[PDB]
Formats: sequence, structure tokens, C-alpha cells
Amino acid sequence: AREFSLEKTRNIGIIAHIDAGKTTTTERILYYTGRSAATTAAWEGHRVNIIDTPGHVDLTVEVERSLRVLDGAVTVLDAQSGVEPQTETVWRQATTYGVPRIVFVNKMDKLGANFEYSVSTLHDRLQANAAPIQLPIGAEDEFEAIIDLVEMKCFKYTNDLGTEIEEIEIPEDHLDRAEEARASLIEAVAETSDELMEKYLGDEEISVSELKEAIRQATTNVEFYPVLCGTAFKNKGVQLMLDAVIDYLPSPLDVKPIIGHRASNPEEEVIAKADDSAEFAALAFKVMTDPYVGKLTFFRVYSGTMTSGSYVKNSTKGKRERVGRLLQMHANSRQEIDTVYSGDIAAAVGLKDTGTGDTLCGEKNDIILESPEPVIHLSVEPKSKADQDKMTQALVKLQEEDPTFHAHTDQVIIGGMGELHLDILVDRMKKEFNVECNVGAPMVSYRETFKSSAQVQGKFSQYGDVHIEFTPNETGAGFEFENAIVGGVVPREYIPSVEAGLKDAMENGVLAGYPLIDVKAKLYDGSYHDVDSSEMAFKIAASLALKEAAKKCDPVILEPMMKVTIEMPEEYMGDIMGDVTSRRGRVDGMEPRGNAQVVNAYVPLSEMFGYATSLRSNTQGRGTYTMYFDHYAEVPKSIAEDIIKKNK
Repeated sequence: AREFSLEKTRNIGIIAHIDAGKTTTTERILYYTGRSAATTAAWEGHRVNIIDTPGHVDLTVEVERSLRVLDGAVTVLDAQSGVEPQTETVWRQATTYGVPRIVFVNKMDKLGANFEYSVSTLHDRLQANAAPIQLPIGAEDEFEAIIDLVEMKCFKYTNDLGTEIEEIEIPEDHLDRAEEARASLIEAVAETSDELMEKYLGDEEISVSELKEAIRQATTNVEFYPVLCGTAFKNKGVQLMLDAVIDYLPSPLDVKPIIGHRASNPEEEVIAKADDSAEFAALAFKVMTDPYVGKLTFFRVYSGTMTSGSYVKNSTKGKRERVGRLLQMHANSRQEIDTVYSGDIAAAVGLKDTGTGDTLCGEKNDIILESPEPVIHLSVEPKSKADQDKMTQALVKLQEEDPTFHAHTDQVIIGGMGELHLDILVDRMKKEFNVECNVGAPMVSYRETFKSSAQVQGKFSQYGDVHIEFTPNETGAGFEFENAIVGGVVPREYIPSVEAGLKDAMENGVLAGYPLIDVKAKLYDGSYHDVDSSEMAFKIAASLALKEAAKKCDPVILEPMMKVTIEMPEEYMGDIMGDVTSRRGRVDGMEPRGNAQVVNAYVPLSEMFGYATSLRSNTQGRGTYTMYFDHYAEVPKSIAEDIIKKNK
């Protein structure tokens, strides 16, 4: 029987930069809530789950995931420099996923500390509706009290230990400032609420509570972001902000159910809401390994209820998993339980076949809450044979933790989604798994394809034969083999053996030696013997076909194209281009947001090396970009001729 009720639960995570005072803020939050990937705690008869967000925002896959894991967030800002480039890249994401937010402006105690300023940024840069529900008294050294607007009280801080908080009444000389502040607080909520609009102008006095009811309505619908203040290190306003999480930030019931499809048709939205009556469904957001307990698979349960020792479906991988004991990491402790209801988070011990992104649901049902390709790759050189063991070991494990990377042993070669991605991966090896290894330069991974069609035949004279029709496929369509054979001059016995020989012979590539893609092959005819003909020769044939095809099909080299989104001051807006159009980029569409323009562009990854270093140098620290894969494109003849000569 659950200690806490959905209504009493808060799933949160902390969106902050490092110099915003992130780590220092998390601990205070863990401490005040005490007595990691995810931590269970409590504040005031409320279950509080603090979800660890990724260490860098360039990892989109994670941040997206951790956002769906959580319900609402606490954004931490520096009291001086206001918001910063990445925090907003993440903020907009938060909104795409409809994550309620409250804002805690930290590090008030320092220099250049400007509260009424930092607040501006959310307005100016993020175009966000946010108004202080509190105001400071003093700044820098002078920082002393905090005015709570909604209840109209004040609190004095006599120590840096966060004890003996004097709860006092608002001093005169700040009385006015307090007054227009609460007044300026009460509408920003009212732009949203209706009857409150009358009540404002109509002059009716607004209650403390009835006001609270109103805000928490704005924030849980994310039309308003409450804003707070303090210094985490000196223990000021941390508690008030904790209360704030209780008052405003959503329970699992106050947000909209997570979308997902079923196991066969993945076009149905299947609803997952928090119901203990309904069938259990959950998502695994983290996997690590303890020296003692073994593999830990962390998870959140959106719908249904779960118990220790029963069986569950791992829906993503298509198998059956037997729940071991369930654990809960607390601040300082670990505690075991036999049951997981909805809206809750716990780790599971000894689930053999599970990995990050995997959806666990009940036995009967079929549901999945989540759904990859290398554009860039590295060479890795282990020393002697001593290290080489440990690496190849790691590679097996790492897959389970991050499926988003590829394994190639042909030296060993790992492709990934980017230089940053690949590094953390190498990071994890060099350090955590202790391998000493030479590491190459990032290299674009090119492809190949056919610009035209043809019909050809390989025949291996030990005898094998095929007639295949090779045609350029739709860009992105991948590879689809069609078996058109009828009479059986080629018997089924060797038929899939052809498909293999093709795949394998294409992977090698016909031009510079890069994998062959976007190509249709159809097998319309052949000739077989009954003694000599072997599954081998029927490979050598398919391969042979490919070689002849390569001669008639006008093969071409493909390079990756990225979707580059810049944002900048329009004084430089000409520059970024003469830059882009020097990069073989082309600019498609643009839209303004607030006082800056968002430039959308398409650029070859090959031309994108050292871009951030030319973004700042031109715009003087003002510009910011994002990038991700879009499509493969045909390399220009002059460039392509070189890649050939190289690999030759």
C-alpha cells in the first residue's frame, strides 16, 4: 500500500549550467530532502524524485528522454549573467514536451548580482512569461531577506547554515517595492485566468490561497514560469524554493499522458496514464553496474502497477523478463521494496536482456513508449595484446547502455552521431574501463550509390549463375531485394544465399570502398548445376554481378548533410552566410523569434569542422548553433576524385 499518492508525488529534474551553481544546488536539494542516476526523497509528505539530467545538451537523445522521464523542472540561473546559450536550447525542448518550470535565480550573494535584471532575459531571450513570486533585500554582500509575494511575508537570514530563519514582517522602505511587485505578479497569471481578470481591475482583494490556486494552474499548463531567488551555497531560499516545487510544479496527474504505439503496428497512439488498475507500463532511462549487486536498470512507471518477483514483457526487445528485487537509491542509503505503483521511479536488479530506451509492460499487452545511424567514425589502436582484451570486452557491455553507436572489428572502428558522442564513448573506455589506446581523427563516413540502372549477370565457372536488375532506389529508401524467380532455374535452396552475397559485396563498396546504399536489386533468372554449384559460388556470383553492375550503373559517392540552425544578431547576418556558402552550404528558410533571427541551413558535415570557432570569431561570442543529420547527398566531382585517389 503506497506511502504516497499520485497527487502527493513530484517528479523533477534540474536544468542548469555548471557555473549557474548546478552541483552545489543539487546537493542542497538532496540534503534538505534526506535523513546518482535517480534519487528518491521526500519533502513535506510529498514523494520527490530528482532525476539526473545529462551532462551536456548536445546529447539530444538523452535530454529528450530525461524530459519524458520527468514531469516538471527547476531551472537554475546565475544572478549576474542571467540565462546562457545552452539553457535556452534545453528550455525550448522542455516546452516541446510541455514541462512546467519554475526559475531559481542562484548566486545572489556575489558581485554583479542583479535579480530584476536576470529576470529580464527570460522575457527578452526566451520570450517567456515569468514574474518574481519573491524579491530580495540587498545584493552581493548585502543579501539578507526574501519577500514572499503571494503570502506577503518576509524572512531574514542570520546564518550561512540555513538555520534560525527569522520570519518577519515586510520593512517599510521595501513595503512599496513589495506592493507593486505583488501587483505585477498577479496579472501575469491573469493574462491566462479569466475571472481573475475582473477581480484584478474590479479591484477585488485577492486572497493568498485563492491566488495560489490560480498560479499553479498557469504553471501546470505552462503558460507562466514562477521565479525565485537565493544562494544555494549559503543556504538561503532553498527551502522556500522546495516549498515552491510542492505548490506549483506538477504531480504525475497534472500533465498529459505519454504517447506510444503497439508492437506490430507502430502507428497507433496507445495511451498511458497513471492508473494502478490498468496494465503496468514503464520506460528504462538508465543502466549502470554495481560491483556487488550487478546490473542496475533504472525505470519510471507511467501506467499500471508492478511487484517484485513477477514476470514482465520487455516490449522493445521482444522477450520475457523476470523481475528480481527492486531497489531505491536515497540520498545516503539504499532501500528495498516489493512493489512499484504508477508515477514512481526505482531500479531493478539482474534483468539480463534490458537496455536504455527499453519499454517494459505487462505480459498480455503490447506497447512501446520509444523508438540511429553513424555519420562519423574513428579508428582505435590498443597497445600490445594486454589492453586489447579489455576494450573488446567493454564494447559488448556499452551496447546495452548506449545502443546509438556501432561496432566494427574488420584495428577496431566505431561510428557514431558526432565527435562529442564518440568522445564520451572513448572517455568511458580510456578511463572507466582502463584501456590505453591510440585514437584517430574523426572521419566523415561516406556512402555510395547507383545513378542509373542496368541488367547484368555474374557467373562463377564449382559453378554458379545469376541475372539481376540493378536500379537506383529512392534516396533514404535503403536496400530492398526482390526475388522475381518463378520456374526455379534458381531453386529456393540457394536463393537467400544470393541476398547475403549481395549485402556483403555492397558493404565493401564499388568505388572508394564505402558501403553501397539506396539500391534495388531484382533476381529474374539464373542457371544451376547439381554437383558443382555451391552456396559459395552463388555468393561469388552475386558479388560478380555487383562488379559488372558497377561498370554500367554510374556509381557515385555520397556525403552526409546536416541541418544547421544558427541564431544570431542580424548585424552579422551577412557574414554567417559567406561563411556557409564557403562551406558548400545553402540557406533554406528563416524565421525570427524575439529580437534575434533563426537562420536555417544545410551543410555538408565534411565542411562543418571548426564551425563553433568561426561562429564566435565572427559574431564575437554572440552566435549559437545546433546541428543534426538530415539526408545523404552526392559529392561534387572534384572532391570525389580525391577521396578515391586517397583510398586507392
